[PDB]
Amino acid sequence: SPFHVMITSYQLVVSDVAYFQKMKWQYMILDEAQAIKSSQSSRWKCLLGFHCRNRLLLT
DNA sequence: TGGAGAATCCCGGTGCCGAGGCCGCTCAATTGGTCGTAGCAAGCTCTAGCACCGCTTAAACGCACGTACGCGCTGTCCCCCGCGTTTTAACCGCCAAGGGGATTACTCCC
Repeated sequence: SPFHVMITSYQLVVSDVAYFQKMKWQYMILDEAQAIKSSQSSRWKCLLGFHCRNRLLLT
């Protein structure tokens, strides 16, 4: 495959959300998950909805 | 009439990018029922639109006839065109910036 892991910004996942939906992930890292701590944040609402089989938070 | 040569066309080849079709999904068009009302219908009023007559005289017409002006002609000259030279700035590409608008954090105030 042309990739195994994909690195991206907390900014792009909310901006390109319509492309991030329509995709399915085997594993996900959130690399400094204190970015997610506001449940009112769009980056909480969006990354929550990413179809991912197992998820990990780093903090 | 010919001719030379420039300018316009045509024929086939190359390639690139945008036109035409496929895919996922949202959300805007459709199905179903409600309820208010407006404008469709029947009816009365009398406005004002159309028709006719008779008179008046100003406005329209046919004609005479003069001369003012439209038009083809002639001459010139100046200034705008066709072509070669010189030069400048439009186009392209690539990097910078900044700005602004949406988002996210954290506190104070209610």
